[PDB]
Amino acid sequence: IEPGFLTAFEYSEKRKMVFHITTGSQEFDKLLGGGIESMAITEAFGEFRTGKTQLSHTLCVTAQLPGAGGYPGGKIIFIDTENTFRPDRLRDIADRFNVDHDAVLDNVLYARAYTSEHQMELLDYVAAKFHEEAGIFKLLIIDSIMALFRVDFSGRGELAERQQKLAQMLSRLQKISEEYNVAVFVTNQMTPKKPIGGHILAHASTTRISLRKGRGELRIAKIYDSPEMPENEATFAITAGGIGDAK
Amino acid sequence: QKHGINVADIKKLKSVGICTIKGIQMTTRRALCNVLSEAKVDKIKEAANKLIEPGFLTAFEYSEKRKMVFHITTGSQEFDKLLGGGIESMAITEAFGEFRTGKTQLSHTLCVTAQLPGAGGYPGGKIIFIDTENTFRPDRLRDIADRFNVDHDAVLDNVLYARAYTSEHQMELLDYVAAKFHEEAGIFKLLIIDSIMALFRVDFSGRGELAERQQKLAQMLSRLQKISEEYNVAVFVTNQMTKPIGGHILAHASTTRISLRKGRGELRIAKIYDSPEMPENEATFAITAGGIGDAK
Amino acid sequence: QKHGINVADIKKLKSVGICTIKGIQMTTRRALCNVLSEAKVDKIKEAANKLIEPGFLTAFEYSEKRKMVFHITTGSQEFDKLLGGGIESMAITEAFGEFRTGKTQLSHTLCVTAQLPGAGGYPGGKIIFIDTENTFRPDRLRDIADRFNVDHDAVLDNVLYARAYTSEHQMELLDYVAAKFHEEAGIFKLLIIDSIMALFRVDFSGRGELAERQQKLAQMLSRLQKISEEYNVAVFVTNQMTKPIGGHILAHASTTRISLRKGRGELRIAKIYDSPEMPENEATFAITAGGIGDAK
Amino acid sequence: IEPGFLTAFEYSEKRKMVFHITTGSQEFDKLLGGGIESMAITEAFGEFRTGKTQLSHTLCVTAQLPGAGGYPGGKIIFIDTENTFRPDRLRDIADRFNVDHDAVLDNVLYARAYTSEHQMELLDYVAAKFHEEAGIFKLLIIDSIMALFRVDFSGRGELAERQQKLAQMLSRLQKISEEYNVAVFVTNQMTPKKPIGGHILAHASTTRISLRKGRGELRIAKIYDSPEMPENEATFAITAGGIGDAK
Amino acid sequence: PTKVFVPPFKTKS
Amino acid sequence: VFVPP
Ligand SMILES: [Cl-]
Ligand SMILES: [Cl-]
Ligand SMILES: [Cl-]
Ligand SMILES: [Cl-]
Ligand SMILES: [Mg+2]
Ligand SMILES: [Mg+2]
Repeated sequence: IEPGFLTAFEYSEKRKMVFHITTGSQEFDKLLGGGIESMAITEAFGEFRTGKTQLSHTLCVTAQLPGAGGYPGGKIIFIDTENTFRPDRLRDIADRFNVDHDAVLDNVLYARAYTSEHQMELLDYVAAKFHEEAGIFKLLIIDSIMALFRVDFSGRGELAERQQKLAQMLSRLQKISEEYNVAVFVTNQMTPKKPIGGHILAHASTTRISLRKGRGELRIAKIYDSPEMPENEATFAITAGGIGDAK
Repeated sequence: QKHGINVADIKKLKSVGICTIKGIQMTTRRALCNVLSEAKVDKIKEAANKLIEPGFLTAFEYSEKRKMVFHITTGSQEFDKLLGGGIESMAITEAFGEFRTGKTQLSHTLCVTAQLPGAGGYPGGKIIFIDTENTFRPDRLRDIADRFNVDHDAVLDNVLYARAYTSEHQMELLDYVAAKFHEEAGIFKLLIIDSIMALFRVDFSGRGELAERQQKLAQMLSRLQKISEEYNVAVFVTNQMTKPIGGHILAHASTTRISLRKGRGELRIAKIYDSPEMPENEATFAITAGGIGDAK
Repeated sequence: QKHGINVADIKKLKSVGICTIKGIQMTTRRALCNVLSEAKVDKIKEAANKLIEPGFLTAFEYSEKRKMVFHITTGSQEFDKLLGGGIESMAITEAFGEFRTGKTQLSHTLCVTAQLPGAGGYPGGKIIFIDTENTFRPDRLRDIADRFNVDHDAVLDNVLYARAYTSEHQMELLDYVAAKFHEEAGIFKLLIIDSIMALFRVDFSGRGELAERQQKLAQMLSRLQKISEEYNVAVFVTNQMTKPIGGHILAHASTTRISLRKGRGELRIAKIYDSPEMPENEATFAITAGGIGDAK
Repeated sequence: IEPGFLTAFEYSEKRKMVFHITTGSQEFDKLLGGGIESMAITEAFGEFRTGKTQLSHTLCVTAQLPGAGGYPGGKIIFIDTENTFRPDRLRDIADRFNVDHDAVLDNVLYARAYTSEHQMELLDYVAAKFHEEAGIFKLLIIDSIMALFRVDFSGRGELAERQQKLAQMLSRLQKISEEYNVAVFVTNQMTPKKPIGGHILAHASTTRISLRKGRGELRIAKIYDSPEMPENEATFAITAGGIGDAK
Repeated sequence: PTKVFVPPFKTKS
Repeated sequence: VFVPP
């Protein structure tokens, strides 16, 4: 065994393939440098009234559409721990993007995770599926990344094994995103109002987005832990057609 | 070999490296035809998926499963509006509050309304009632059956009942529930557990025994979600308060959580727990000898 | 016997008392010729020093080793003045601050400036970049190479890269780093670890696991110092804050610690950590598309 | 085995060989009773801005010079745990004492200690080197004595083994100083501003010196834990030529 | 040759 | 070998 090093030239060739998946909002995309980035984990957290589920469902459709920088579109894998995935929600978003309902639904693979162990086992099947249809899948959604870990390890003594299992899953997730060139989008809960997961989730995620309610029906996305400046914030809207721009 | 895979063909994969069941499904079709024909590869990949069950189905196939989702009326139109039709199938609905509130009235009303044909072509079905409180009273169902103009003996024959005395017994009962649902496929539509957690507080009443309590509670609730989704049944559970008990474990397992409280005089109020303080998240209902109904 | 010490002469020392390798080197020349000639004693004392390595060299020999010490320019003359020329070899330099500060800009700038011939006859050399944050961007080096008027592909070919996913993996990578430095002797001049400790906080996120975290962290840092001093390379590491993380372990290992903070508008300030509040311990620099530079 | 006793007459014959190594400052020497004493451990502590390193480097040169009471000069062993030893610093001090640079550098033996275990192993080689060139070496410098012990045992549970290993090294150090008639000079850190090491280091050291900044560029040396009186204090200066007297 | 993705513009069959 | 640019 020789895991070795690769030159920065070889790494640059790998990074030339990096793409962004539009969120459906131009302002939100500007904030992210094009959208949900591949070879990286993007985490979105906030209250339940905010658009974490709307962004998850919107990405199920926008990831199938050809986009900027020659992004050709691709299939999606959705891992659901909350029992919130609703295919009927994708039909309204597909109508907004003028794309067939059955075709959108056929390009999304779905799995319910009932335990943290099951969630980790699902990542073994995800890697194998990506390996089968090479370059076909472009997005892996995990909604939500950590709720099952809080559930399975609800004791103070069981926190050591919780942290170990959580770190093992997140390091595998980073490896999947980088080896298979896919964008990984995960949602998270909060507990001040701070996201759960501590340093483990903060480290694994390359981009962390805080979602909050704005004026009336508008929403605000901000890069977490970044300074209080306008360039680190973006305004977006939530409609029956998913994440979009303000009127 | 159980499916019909050849004895000489199973030993071919052992030479290249394949020695486990997980290595068969994870090996791609592009790499499996280098040991081989794609006619035999489709037989090895299909038999592996039967035993291993990766659980991957398209959103179209999931939509076909969700088209079967039904709602069981609570007996109150206002309460139903709040729930999007009533107690939803392929989901756990939890109702909590004080003892004086209508948790038991809603449990008993559902025993009758689940047998009645309803909206969206809901045909009615049998119920399984797991009682941990010794509160189930069949005589209470007769008054509710009178309100819906349905036979007493017929209502009572369509409800299966079991008393759970310990948390272990409560979990063992879920094994018999799954087997009963598997026997009369599509016959049962509702599983009631009144109450979901009282036995867990009883069996693990120490601070040191909280770790095993949480593990056993999470094991039961994840099984409960699987039963509701695999057999397309509505799961209705009642809970106590101290805020509802169960912490994040019960909050996660339940898809809909309803807080029940007393309103003006004999009226009651139902609200979606943890939701913002707005009128659309609340509903007014009444409790009568005929069960959960609407206000006068 | 590997060196060429006789079979009958090795058994002579076993009779008087010498049975261990430590007893050979500790036995003086005055007492070794009582078992013997000083021609054979100089052969037994030399071969023992090859295997045991006491590490004792005169200050003259150490001065000859220190004459090879170089500095790698940061890209800013003011920042270099503060560091005594730049990132020093045979030493660990640590830079910490907020995310908005130029820790990553300094890491990427050094990837290019370490390849350029500099002051004191510094010839330039290859770099090894260990990335724990997934922040290394070769496209960022192209803009910096444009500023220094150097070829993009040539800059990228002289930087070796590795992602570390765990603290164990980060430590295993240091074994390959030492072997690579040993292969192309005098070719590599800089080892960047961005960041030095994030994986240690991740792998040992419990209060009980802090003892093994400290042990593993100290083992890596002592190895890092040995690599920097044995192979004459500058080691540049980035760190997070909570005050910088790592306690006394990281403070001890680092020979130079730099605190980076935002200044007026787009300007930045670098200061030697824990040093008194005086102007000579501070420097102003700028961050541009071409990397770390001087203020307008 | 009979480790036995020796008469006070035999001990007096051993103590007649005790020497002092000048610090470079007459006032500092007066305070120490001649300078850094042999058959004893002298510890100097204070802030990093104070002259602990200047005193360490000055002694590297003054220990080679013939001094008071027929002190003939000798070789030095410098154990460095801080990566602070700079031979170039000794050249400026050698210029002040009008002595050859290469000759000064040839009479100083040097070793870097990377771990507490390595620091203790180095003391085995130090004893063997003293035993080889009998009466040749006169000073052992350890800069610093305890930083590696704080590093290797950074937990509250590992404090018991830290104290045991620290006491084992210090008792060996006292034995080396007394058996081989050498002055042992060690530097220490502080954490009120009190020196680290607790009773273990306080016991092992025969003389403890607190170094602090005085008026402008001047420095003050004081015997630690001694009463507040002028005879327990001395003023000295730090120049390119090392520790010296005030203008 | 290799299998390319076909966006969901056309109705499935 | 190192090719200085
Ligand atoms: Cl949400
Ligand atoms: Cl009631
Ligand atoms: Cl930066
Ligand atoms: Cl100092
Ligand atoms: Mg119970
Ligand atoms: Mg690290």
